[PDB]
Amino acid sequence: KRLFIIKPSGFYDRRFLKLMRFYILLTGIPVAIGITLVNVFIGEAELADIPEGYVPEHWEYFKHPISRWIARTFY
Amino acid sequence: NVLQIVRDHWVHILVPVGFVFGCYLDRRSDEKLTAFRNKSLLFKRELRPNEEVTWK
Amino acid sequence: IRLQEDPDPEDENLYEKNPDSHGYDKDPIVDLWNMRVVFFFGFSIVLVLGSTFVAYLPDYRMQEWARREAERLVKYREANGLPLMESNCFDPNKIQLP
Amino acid sequence: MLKIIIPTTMLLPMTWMSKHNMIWINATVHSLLISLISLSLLNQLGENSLNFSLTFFSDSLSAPLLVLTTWLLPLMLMASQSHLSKETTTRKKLYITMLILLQLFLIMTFTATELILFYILFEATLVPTLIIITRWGNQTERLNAGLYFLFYTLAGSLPLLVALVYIQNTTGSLNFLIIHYWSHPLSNSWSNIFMWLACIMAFMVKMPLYGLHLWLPKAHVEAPIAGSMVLAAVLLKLGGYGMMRITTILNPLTNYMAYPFLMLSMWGMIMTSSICLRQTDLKSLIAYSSVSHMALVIVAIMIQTPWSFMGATALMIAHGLTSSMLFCLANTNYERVHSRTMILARGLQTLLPLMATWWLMASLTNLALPPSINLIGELFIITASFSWSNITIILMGMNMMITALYSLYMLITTQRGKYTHHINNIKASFTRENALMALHILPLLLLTLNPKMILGPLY
Amino acid sequence: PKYKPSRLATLPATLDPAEYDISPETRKAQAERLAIRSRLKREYLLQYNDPNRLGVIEDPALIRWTYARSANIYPNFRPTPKTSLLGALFGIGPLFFWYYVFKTDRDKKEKLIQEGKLDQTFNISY
Amino acid sequence: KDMFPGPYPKTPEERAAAAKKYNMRVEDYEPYPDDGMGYGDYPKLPDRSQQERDPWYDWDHPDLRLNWGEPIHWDLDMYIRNRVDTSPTPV
Amino acid sequence: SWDKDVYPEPPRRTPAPAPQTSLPNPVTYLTKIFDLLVDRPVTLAREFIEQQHAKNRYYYYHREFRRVPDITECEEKDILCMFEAEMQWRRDYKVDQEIVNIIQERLKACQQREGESYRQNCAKELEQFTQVSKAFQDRYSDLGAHYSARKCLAKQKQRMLAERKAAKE
Amino acid sequence: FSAPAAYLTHQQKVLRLYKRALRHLESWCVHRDKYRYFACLMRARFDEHKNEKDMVKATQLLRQAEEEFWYGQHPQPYIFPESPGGTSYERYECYKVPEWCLDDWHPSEKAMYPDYFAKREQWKRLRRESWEREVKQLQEETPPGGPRTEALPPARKEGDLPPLWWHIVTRPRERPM
Amino acid sequence: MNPFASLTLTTLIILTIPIMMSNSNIYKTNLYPNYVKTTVSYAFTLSLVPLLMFMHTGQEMIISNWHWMTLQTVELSLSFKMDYFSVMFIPVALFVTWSIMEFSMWYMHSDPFINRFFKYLVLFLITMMILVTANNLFQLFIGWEGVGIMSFLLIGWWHGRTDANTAALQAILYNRIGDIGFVLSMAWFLTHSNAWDLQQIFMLNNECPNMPLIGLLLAAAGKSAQFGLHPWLPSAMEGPTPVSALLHSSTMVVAGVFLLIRFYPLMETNKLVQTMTLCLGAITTLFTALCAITQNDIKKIVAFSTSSQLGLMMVTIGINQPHLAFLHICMHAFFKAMLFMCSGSIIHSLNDEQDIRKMGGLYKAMPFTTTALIIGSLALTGMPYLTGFYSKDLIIEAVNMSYTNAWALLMTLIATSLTAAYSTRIIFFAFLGKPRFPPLVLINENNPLLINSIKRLLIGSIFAGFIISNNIPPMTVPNTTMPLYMKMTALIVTIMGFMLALELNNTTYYLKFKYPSQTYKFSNMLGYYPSIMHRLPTYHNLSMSQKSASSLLDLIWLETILPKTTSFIQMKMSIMVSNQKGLIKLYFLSFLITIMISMTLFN
Amino acid sequence: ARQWQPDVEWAEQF
Repeated sequence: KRLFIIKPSGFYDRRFLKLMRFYILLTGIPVAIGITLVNVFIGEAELADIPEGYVPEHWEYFKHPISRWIARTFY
Repeated sequence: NVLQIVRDHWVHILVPVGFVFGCYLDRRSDEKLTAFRNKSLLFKRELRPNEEVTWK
Repeated sequence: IRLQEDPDPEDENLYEKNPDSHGYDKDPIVDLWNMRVVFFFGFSIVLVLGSTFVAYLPDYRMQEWARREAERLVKYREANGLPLMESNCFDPNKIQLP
Repeated sequence: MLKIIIPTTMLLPMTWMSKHNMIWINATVHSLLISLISLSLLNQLGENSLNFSLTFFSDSLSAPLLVLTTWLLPLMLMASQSHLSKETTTRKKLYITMLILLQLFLIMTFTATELILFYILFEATLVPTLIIITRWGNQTERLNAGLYFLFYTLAGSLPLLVALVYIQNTTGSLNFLIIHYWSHPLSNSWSNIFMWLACIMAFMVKMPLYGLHLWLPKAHVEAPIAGSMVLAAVLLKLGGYGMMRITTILNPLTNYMAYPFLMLSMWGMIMTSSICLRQTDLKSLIAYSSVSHMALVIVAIMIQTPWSFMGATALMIAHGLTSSMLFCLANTNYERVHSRTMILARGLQTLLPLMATWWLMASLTNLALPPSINLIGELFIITASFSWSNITIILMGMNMMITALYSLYMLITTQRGKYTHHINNIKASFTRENALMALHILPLLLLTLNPKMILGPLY
Repeated sequence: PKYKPSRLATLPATLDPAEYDISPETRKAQAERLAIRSRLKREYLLQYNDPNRLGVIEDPALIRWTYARSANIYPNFRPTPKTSLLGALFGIGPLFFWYYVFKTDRDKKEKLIQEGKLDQTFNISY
Repeated sequence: KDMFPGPYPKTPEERAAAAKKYNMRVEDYEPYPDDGMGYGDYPKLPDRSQQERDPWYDWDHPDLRLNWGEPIHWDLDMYIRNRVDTSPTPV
Repeated sequence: SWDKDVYPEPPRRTPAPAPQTSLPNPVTYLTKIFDLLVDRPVTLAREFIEQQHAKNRYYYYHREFRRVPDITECEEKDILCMFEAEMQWRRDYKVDQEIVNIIQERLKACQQREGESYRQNCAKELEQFTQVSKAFQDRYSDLGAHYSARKCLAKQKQRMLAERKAAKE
Repeated sequence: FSAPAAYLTHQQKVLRLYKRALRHLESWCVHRDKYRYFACLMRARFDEHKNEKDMVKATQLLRQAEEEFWYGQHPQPYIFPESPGGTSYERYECYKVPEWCLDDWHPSEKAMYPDYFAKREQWKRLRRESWEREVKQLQEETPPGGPRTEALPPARKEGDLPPLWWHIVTRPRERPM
Repeated sequence: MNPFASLTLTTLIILTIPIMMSNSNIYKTNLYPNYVKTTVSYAFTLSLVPLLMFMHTGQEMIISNWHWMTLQTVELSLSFKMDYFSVMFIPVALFVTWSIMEFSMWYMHSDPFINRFFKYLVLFLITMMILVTANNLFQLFIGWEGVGIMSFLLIGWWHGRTDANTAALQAILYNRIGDIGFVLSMAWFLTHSNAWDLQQIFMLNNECPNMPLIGLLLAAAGKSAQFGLHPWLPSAMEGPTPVSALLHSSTMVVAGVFLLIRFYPLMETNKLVQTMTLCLGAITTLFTALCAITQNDIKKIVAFSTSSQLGLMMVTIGINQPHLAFLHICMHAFFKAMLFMCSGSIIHSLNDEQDIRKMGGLYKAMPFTTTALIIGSLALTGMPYLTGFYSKDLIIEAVNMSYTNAWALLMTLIATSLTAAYSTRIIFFAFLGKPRFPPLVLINENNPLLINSIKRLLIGSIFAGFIISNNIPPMTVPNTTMPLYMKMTALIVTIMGFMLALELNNTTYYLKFKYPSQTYKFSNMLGYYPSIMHRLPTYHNLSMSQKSASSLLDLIWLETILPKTTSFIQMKMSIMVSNQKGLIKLYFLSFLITIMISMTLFN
Repeated sequence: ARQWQPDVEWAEQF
């Protein structure tokens, strides 16, 4: 005979976990997709010598394109 | 109404305007500290053509 | 000893008026919007974008630069016979010892 | 640096001119935005500090603390929404403004370039704290607690003011950069000894040294949740930051003057962990745990080795987060059972399952479980002290053992056993409390992936 | 043989002479204890089986225990010679002991460093 | 205010009032020796762990093995079932 | 990619496969299965990604700092010279830390590679690490958490005074 | 369980010792045939002096047995699994959720068990109505100076339930799962 | 060589997939335990390949993939040491875990939180793999503490049961007492070799002074439940039988022995540490076996058997035979996990009955578990050409033919005799004789999961010994020549133990009920050790914490010395100054006195 | 539950 199982309310904890996962993913998935697209397509930089008579920009001393964008936009 | 929205939530613009004003003030403060702009033995280099300042 | 209100009953469960509460305030609409604001600006922005910003932060600590300089210096020392790392942080020829 | 100061100030008119249904929402939104903006301060240079202007600067020590404060303000708002729900609108706005003023003062302490401005703001932090503790506290002991805290801090700090002014008169400047470059050794004269004390005791009171720690339990127990959060997360690290900043001009007298404080802290860690083993109040247990954890930071600062400073910074950040989360959990339990007795409510692992997981993770972080930043800091300090003296390892290991013991004892007593029969008001945990715990935990776990950020300027 | 009790291993009820006292005074004492216990239990069950209660059954005993452990210590404290001497030997005793130990260790280390008789070949992290 | 622990009882009237306060009997009520340690009027219950108490009795708090309103030992936390046990041993 | 002079690797002496039994070596079949099911798709994906990277080819440079007068050639209160010298000294400190790191990497690689004969076959690496460690400990040690170029200068002056005293005895 | 008494009579204490002696004898004499042999010998000893009438001597008979029992007590006596000191003691205590936790369920959760919750509300109605009788009934039967035993009165008349019944009746089962 | 790294890293990475998927909908269904079991089986199948490569050539590597942080001259990186020990222990651990997980899918079927149980099992497996495949001391400590915490969480599985909480806290306490020594070793290695990687530590330290090795010894004693820190393992039987079968039988409890094995090139140089390990191992073997002989709880007997085998491994370490100790670990996992699974089957069949006194006549009532238990006991007692023969017999032979502490050797031999003895006990009082369990017999074992798991462990406890011994490269000089009597010592002692124990078991039948001897009380009460060492130190510490610190210093003297005294002085001065008199006749006289005094002093 | 909020007994101290 199937007997009713007395449990504490699990609706609220489950709802909180679902909301937390959804709000994390809402930007995690776009960020992960953007990172993958940037790495695959744009790629990193190559360690070339400083051309004579040329003064590189500050962001031109970093390898990863996202780090270069951060250094060029916010610093 | 649109006017109702602004007249009820105009406060949601202070702190962003505050951040903009703070960034402007930081730039203004940086302006008054250009005593050694290009005169440091380490980063002192000849200005490239069409470059009056290195902004340092 | 005094004419005072009886102690208010222990805080009424917000689930009573609205079973979906999210805590916060008493109005269901403001509860929903406060929960949305908290979750969004806490997890989706300042947590996710914050960790990504701090993960791809440009190397201003000059760790890769230091490693490259160390590689160049080691090449010079070993190729030319120099004993790698000297034993004086400053040249003795510029020290006027008593 | 005004990019963070100006929005913090603008928070006040925003909350004052906001509808009664939107104070909390707007406050949370824009405090979180301010924290997001302040995250940009973590891009510290390898050698030189970020000198924004003549008044404000930030290095790899100031930036983590600034981020911690800007991140903790929204958490304090979320934790204080609950009990401050039946209060009138004006008093809610007043409480929010007190929190904002505290955050602003903390930011300007952590960014100040002048020692006297740092002192002014770090003593200005008392007023919002004291008001919060004595006005919105629940018990009748909040009045004595506020006095103890205020008078301990002032009796510690006034000689610091005298010493700072004397140093300004003698050396000509109190700027951190100048006082660091134009540094000179202190002789073993009595005058230098008392100047060293005046400079040290002020911060020894702030991060509670064993013996001067009596104000911390009262302050953390009688204050509201948000007040305890700041007092545990930032107001204790103020002393550590000040000591790490001022120890530059206190050498080489420290080598010989640190022995009393080193012994006091290395014994008080054991004493306070043992006290935690036999506590009946949850908040008091957490406060004594905070004392025991800050004893390690005191030791690390008083040893003055690079590994000690890195461990001190890591432990400061980690302990702030862990203590804030523990106080929040205790606050939830209190708001449920309206009592702080640890043995009152039992078997909460069967009624609130997710809150039990939050308790478990918080306790694991508290007992320095690898690879958490708590363990990173503790292990760095332990290695530094072992290099200082091999005998230190005995006390360090005993302290670690007792910390694990009392943390797991708290976990077992609260979130385990048979549920309290008569208690019937334990409702399902709200989304707000769970979100608060998640926002306390997730940055803490993420920092283990990039520990370099909170390892201080000596990394 | 016989069982010697201690503080960590109390005397079992069976081997306790007081368990066998049938004198009317002891019986009356037991009756009074049972009466007090039953009155307390009745009050607790009345508060516990009440369908109109939606809170915590406050226990005066627990409140008194908490108060006596924390808030009633100092007001009932008198600085007797026993208390003063115990406080001294437990507060400054271990501090001075550890200071002596650590100071001696540091002095030994410094002496060995000074005379150059201590090896530090790969001690480049401290 | 009169249901809180107070100073060490001196007169027999105070010893009866304290015994009534702690829900004990005047003959059974024994305060700690007034040596200045700050125990006050709190009773010195028998120094026995919470494991010796009858496991088959229907206690108000089963895990703690205590009854509502019953006076609580000073060292209850030390004497819980998860800690130091004073129950008799065979040897 | 890395300069083999900085990170020396001994020439690879791999014994030739000389089976004596006729049983089918399962290792060879497993390696072939792995190379068919993992290596080939991974190599194709890397080829695609490298083509995409080569499509957009940009460069990054190694910033070079010119030498600056040291703390020795620095007036008592010349804050500008002191700042320049302190920054240069901190950069040199970081470079020396990385040099020690490279030597330690060499030592660890030698210890693992040589197998059970590491003790005899890594004496040269141990000697190099000992030299570098002694130099680093002489230069950057016991300075404290508040180290500065002035403090290294003071330690060097003390060491030179000790050397003079030893030489005059 | 059942309400205890202020004391245990000499008859009760002798029986209590007898059960302990046989259970410890079972622990010692592992073999079933071996235990049965010494069980009768134990029974004989408890019947050798059963008819002894001197309560002073009878108490002295008890005392000697307890001392003999304690010395001969098995250091590791057998304990039933679901018994105090047993391996399965309090094993399912973490699953015994009190019934009042169901009132906090979300309506969607309650919508999945309509028949159970509907029957549950009828139980709540019964408790709400009968409570006034139970309060009244207890006052009547209770001696003026409160009660002196934990025994509770039954339902004297019809349309009444035993006072203080709810928790005893709605207690969680031994295997809630 | 190229596939090696990929396979070795995947064998660890795949184990994390169930943890990641625990956030998905699989965790909410009844398929999660089966998914976990299949994941572990696939992990074992993948781990077989690196073992084959190592057997073929000897491929050993170190994969320092992620650079975590560089602390000036110290670089901490995520590095895995794929060597003989790791590459061989991973498959054995995964195989045992697979068997245990199937046995738990059968045994823990009724549990409402079986998904949590399986998730915790995989978490423990991940932590153990981190511990084994660790190249830095920090990563090894991560695995150490992870294993300890998972043990804590699995001992107190039933949160309501207070005894489980006590056992978990006790285990944590002892493991942290060992972690004290572990942290001491880490600090010493960092401050005297400027590295936490095993590579540089082995390189620089060719003398390895006592202190770091003593810290390692303390950590090993803590995790391997050696003497002084032994009682947590027997009390760790408070958790579910799968937990005690997986963690505290085969994988977790050997962590200390594996730590000592990992630092073997360092312990070889030292001599005091070797002697201390040997003495500790002998003490553990003798004491734990002596306690096991008179235990009535089958799980307790098996736990004490695990303790004795760990002591034997520690002895093998003390004889400078690390590879023999590793081989003994591998074989002991195989047969002891099966023994624990058989015990769990017995317990489940007899409705949660664990006392052997109420179990009997199970020889023909449970033939498969009877066969498995018999084979496991024979392997444990070093029956020739079984799994235990290739380890225990070689250990005894090596100990005999070596410069050894004589009493340690004597204790090891006596311990082998007592292992044979307690093996007889778990057969005579459990399978032989007439049934003693209550009526309403529910004995049933025709479950595919239980039978298959026990069968796989049977195959492993019969043939893996031969396979591994013939497949591993020789790493120790064999004891070719040895006096015959010494060559047979192991078998002779085992036979003597078998005969003596069975003789006493027969005498139990004799209707000659006696009273307990002092030695029997000493053995049954575990040497009284978890009765005075669990009451006196704890009481002293707690009473000190309550009185000497909490009241005396904090709430009394500290306050009396500074806050209370000052405030009282200020109050008295306030009362003095504000005399509340207000009479001109008084303070005008005071003015006159002040004028006179000022004129006298300041002139 | 509520804040202590001084009563007459406390107020008459001042």
